[PDB]
Amino acid sequence: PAAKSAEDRKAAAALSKVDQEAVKNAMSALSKVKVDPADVNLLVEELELSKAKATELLKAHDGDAIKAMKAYIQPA
Amino acid sequence: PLSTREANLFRTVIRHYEDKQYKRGLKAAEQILKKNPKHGDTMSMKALILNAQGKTEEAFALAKEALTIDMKSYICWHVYGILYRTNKNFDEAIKAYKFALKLEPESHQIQRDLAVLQIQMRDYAGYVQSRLNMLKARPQIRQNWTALAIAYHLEGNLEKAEHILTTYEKSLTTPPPKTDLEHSEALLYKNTIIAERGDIERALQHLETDCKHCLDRLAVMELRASYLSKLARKDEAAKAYRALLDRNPEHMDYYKGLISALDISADDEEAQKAVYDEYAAKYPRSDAAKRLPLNFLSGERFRTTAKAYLTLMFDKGVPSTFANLKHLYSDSFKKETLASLAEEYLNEYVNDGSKGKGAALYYLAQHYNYYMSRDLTRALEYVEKAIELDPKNVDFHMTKARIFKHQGDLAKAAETMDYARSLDPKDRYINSKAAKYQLRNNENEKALATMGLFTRAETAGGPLADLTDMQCIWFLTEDGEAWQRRGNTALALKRYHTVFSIFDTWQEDQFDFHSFSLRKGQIRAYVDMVRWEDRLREHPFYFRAALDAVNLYLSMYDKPKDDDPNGEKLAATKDPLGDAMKFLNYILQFSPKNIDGQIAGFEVYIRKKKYLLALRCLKAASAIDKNHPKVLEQAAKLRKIVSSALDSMAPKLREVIQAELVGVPG
Amino acid sequence: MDIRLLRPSDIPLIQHANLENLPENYFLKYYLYHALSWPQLSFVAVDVSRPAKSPYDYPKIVGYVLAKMEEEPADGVPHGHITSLSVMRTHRRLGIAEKLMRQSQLAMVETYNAHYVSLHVRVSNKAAIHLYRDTLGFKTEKVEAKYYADGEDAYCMKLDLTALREQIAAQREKE
Repeated sequence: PAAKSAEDRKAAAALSKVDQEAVKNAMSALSKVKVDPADVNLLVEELELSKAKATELLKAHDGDAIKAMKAYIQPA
Repeated sequence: PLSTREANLFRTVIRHYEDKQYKRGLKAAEQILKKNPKHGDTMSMKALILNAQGKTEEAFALAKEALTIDMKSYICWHVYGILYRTNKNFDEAIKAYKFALKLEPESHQIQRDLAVLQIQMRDYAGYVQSRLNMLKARPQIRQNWTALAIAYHLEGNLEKAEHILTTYEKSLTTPPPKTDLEHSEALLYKNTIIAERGDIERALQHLETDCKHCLDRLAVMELRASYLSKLARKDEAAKAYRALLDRNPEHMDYYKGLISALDISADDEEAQKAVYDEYAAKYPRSDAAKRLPLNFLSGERFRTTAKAYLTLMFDKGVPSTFANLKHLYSDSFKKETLASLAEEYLNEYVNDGSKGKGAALYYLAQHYNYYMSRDLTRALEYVEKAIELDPKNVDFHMTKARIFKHQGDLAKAAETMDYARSLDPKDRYINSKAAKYQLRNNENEKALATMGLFTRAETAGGPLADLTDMQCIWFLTEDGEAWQRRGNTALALKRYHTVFSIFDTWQEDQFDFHSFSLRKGQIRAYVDMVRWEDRLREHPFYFRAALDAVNLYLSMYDKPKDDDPNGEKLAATKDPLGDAMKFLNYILQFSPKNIDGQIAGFEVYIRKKKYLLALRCLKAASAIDKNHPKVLEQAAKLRKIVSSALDSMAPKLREVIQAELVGVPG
Repeated sequence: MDIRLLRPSDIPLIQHANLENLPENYFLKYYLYHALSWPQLSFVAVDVSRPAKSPYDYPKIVGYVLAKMEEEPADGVPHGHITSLSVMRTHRRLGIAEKLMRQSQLAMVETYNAHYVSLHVRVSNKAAIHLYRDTLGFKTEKVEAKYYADGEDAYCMKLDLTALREQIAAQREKE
């Protein structure tokens, strides 16, 4: 935080430290198949993924663990 | 809770904090804690002030303690988050920030801070939502529109990002003056977005109509040339590259651009040279305009031109001439011709430094040192003759040292390079080289002392400390590899980890800029940085040290205030394979095309008994180089392991293994 | 060699070039701050004929100019400053420092209306002083005693860009 030398290196820290109607309208304008718990536990251990990513991966392939694992190890 | 005398005391705790009066505020908060000792809000704020005075450790525990007392207090979680955000644990911070906002939404300061962490962890959906809310609260400021456009853009929603930008523009009653830099930058950002959707027709249209007079002149001129060429409007694109050519005669691609627009076939050698000569005549100081024609010229046409080029450079004494032409040595004819021409010039020479005859000899010296035409004995002779003519030339002796290196005599190479340093002690480049050569000869303590001639003097902890501070990755890596070669596992690991830590810093460096770039309005640069950051550790600077670490841990596995200054804890690890993962994960995720990474990943995972990840590594390595010697051995090694231990492991693993294993030839 | 506008991905190798050739070094974060505030002002010399050792090799940086404008003008008068300028020893005497400066000066005027450009120099340099004075036309403005931790005095040198401005304004209006 604002170290003395160079003055600027201190400054680098320092720099780093009504027609509404169209707008309002513009802004208002601006705005599952049950899964097996064990499959999720198998993938977490063997792919070393978080429970979230393991579940998500299974969900991407309709709970087919063998399909999901085969897909994941395919290279670009 | 606390009711009213205490109520005003809490308020003077907030006031003293916003006035940076820490002491009056602790004593003030303490008056509340004597009345309400389990008042979380007061306690966290006390936890807060300690952190603002480098008691991070106690501070965190106090905040953790405060949050347990009142888990439904929005101050405790915010504080908990603020501590986290200071301490770079962005993941618990994002989570903790999330609960404070969950207790008290609408708070503009908290939402601002939430959006930053969110873009920092590339939660695009979060960032989009965040900016939209923010835009809703303060829609008179252009920044909030651009910010939401940025959010949409990074999410992949280009159409909506363009919409947000265009919507703002339609609200402007008066056209801003061409001196307005914010507007200029906003237009080009929209323009690049039009192009990224692949609508080159429209982006060019928008360029000529709305961007014609933007202040970033190079950007406008290059986009124009790029777009015209892709649209095959060749005459006009030719003309566009000429405007650009006049600005910077030294940029290879502009000539390329021009020549394509003229419809000149690479076979027509003479027609291409005409183009280059026109600008060589027009811009006598362009090196490019003289040098580039040697790429496609051949036979006598090459010789004649190469002589004329060599004569310019040698007479001027330019030392980078060889280095500037050696790419051509893949073609044997051009290789031999250049050596013959140098020799021809030497004899033909008529009459201080290394200007002239010495300079030609140096080309030949380097010629026979280069691996495509290597003859180390003749090279030595030429360099000895150059040094004969000019004994104080740094670049000559430096090349000599490099020749010794190639003979394999590292000691002589370091001694000569170090001598080379002694001729220009004011010049750091040769100093770094000397240090480097000394490290290559495993002379560590000497090399650090060499570097010491240029590190800030009264740095505490000597040279090594300054170089670490100044993020000097080259030295750290080389020193580690040197220490490793000597069996010094402790310091080797310490160095590689330091390079790992330097990259964590670089990744965190972008934190203040998510906000900062909105003030400058310089948005394209901002998206460039995020995207560069998105591929940060693909840089060889990471890769080298990281593969070393992993390799050193692999070795360690088969042969069983600074908290660790000699890296002694590292060598004594009980889980080497575990300590390797943080290096490996980045290698595999950002550098997948490197077989070396995959082979090393495979070795780490089989040892880890994780046979599924091993195969993924194997399949990767095999896809890059089918017949690589290592992958065939490891492939054969896995199937032995699989056929043996398949009864103990679950059936789905056996099945997926066996299925995707036959693919792979071992 | 090959001259082009600074790119954020160049920053690690720019920094490395700086570490090799110059005693004044900075955190990576400090290059970012230049790159994101004034992306139009910094240029690099690139060794393009370098063979690639790997599928992910970045451009090998053999020269650079890092420039910025002072956000707080002397008299409400915008002016550029050269934060750092260097060329690898292996690539000297090709005109590079001169080229980098001319690319930068031109962008400072065009994008930011720079009235002049300035720089500081430790007192014992020569090669650079001939570059700034004899080649670029910088005049010396004053002496900074003990510019920093290191005791050497510094020269503040300045180049009037008035001449470039009329040449530019005459040609921008005429087109």
